Amino acid sequence: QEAPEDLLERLLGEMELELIELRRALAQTIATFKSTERQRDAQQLIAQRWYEKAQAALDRGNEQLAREALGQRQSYQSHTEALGKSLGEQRALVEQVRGQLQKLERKYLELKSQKNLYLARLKSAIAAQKIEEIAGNLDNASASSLFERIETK
Amino acid sequence: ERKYLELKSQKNLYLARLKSAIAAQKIEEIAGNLDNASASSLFERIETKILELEAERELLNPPPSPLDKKFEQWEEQQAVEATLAAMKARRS
Amino acid sequence: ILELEAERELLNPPPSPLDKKFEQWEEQQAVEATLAAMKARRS
Amino acid sequence: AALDRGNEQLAREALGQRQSYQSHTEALGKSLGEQRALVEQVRGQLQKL
Amino acid sequence: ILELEAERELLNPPPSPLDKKFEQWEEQQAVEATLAAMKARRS
Ligand SMILES: Nc1ncnc2c1ncn2[C@@H]1O[C@H](COP(=O)(O)OP(=O)(O)O)[C@@H](O)[C@H]1O
Ligand SMILES: Nc1ncnc2c1ncn2[C@@H]1O[C@H](COP(=O)(O)OP(=O)(O)O)[C@@H](O)[C@H]1O
Repeated sequence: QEAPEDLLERLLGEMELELIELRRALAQTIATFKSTERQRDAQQLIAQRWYEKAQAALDRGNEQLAREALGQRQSYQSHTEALGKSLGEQRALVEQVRGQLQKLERKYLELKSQKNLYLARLKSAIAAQKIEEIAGNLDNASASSLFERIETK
Repeated sequence: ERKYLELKSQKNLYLARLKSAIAAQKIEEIAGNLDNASASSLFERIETKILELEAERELLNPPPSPLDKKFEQWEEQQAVEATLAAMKARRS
Repeated sequence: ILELEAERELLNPPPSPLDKKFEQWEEQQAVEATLAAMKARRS
Repeated sequence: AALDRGNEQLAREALGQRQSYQSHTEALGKSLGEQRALVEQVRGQLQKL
Repeated sequence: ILELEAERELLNPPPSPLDKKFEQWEEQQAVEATLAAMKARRS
């Protein structure tokens, strides 16, 4: 149990620090995301080189040898598909994440737009009671007010 | 070994999503509402406190009576017309 | 992950199907109303 | 100028693009309306006080 | 290297496909408008 107003600043103090930490990691997933993106492209090219051998595999006029290379690439081909699909799901998966962050930050600012506004009104009334309470009256007639206290004396 | 790498490809991916929602609950839970109307949210807590003193000050000093303001403004209106009588008096 | 996913949703009710339906339709009416501006300004 | 090309299709995207801002414009435009008279009440207190 | 690459991008949203598309088209219209100046000044 603390002052409701004072904890607000501390609350918003940790508010942004936690928010930024998220922003740091979001790029982290994207970086590795492209890392595999390149990785897939590397393997298919290797198949293309294997395919390039296949294209010239018959330059000798022999169809037999081409068979081994065509069977050789297939191991990669399945690996190509295996990894190719893997990034497909992640593609829209992160995109959903971005909507959260952009949507979320816009919310924060609207809060701060009022953060100080309430405080001023708080001080506006804090004095207001303080002023007139101290200035309750000058002719109280009961000696409770400071002025009448002197008057009776 | 080929198996191991596929694991790491997702190792960090789950962590980011974990942090993605960890804040998400943290943010909106802290930002549950601004007009809660129940004093549970931090904003409304302040709102009620503002009004708490508002009437507190009013009790310490009775405000003008409707008749008092009504005669006061009417007295001004009579003053307005009386000044308006001066308007006619000085102009004509 | 899913544990908190719905946890957050409960703390804040999501848009009603009618709300989004009118919201997008209102945009569509705005689209057509802006489309009326399209015709209004072009012709 | 979206129709300067004579194409009405492209103008549609831009007209749909702004609407996001348009609601944001109204969202913030109203926000300051209440505060406008809200502070004014405050000033009367201070000068009166 | 890639870690910061996207880090910078998030801190500043890049151009929208429509923005670049209108931007280049606006240039193309400027190109044609300048091309209109080409015809205007040459003929
Ligand atoms: N218009 C007025 N003319 C003369 N006295 C007034 C007037 N209004 C209030 N008072 C006096 O102010 C007093 C109230 O002052 P306060 O100290 O707040 O309460 P208390 O009188 O119980 O000490 C009343 O007792 C009353 O006699
Ligand atoms: N659209 C709305 N307009 C006004 N008040 C709302 C709206 N949505 C929610 N609220 C208020 O927010 C409160 C819920 O805030 P919360 O603190 O999470 O629960 P509780 O009200 O039990 O404290 C509700 O009591 C309700 O009055």
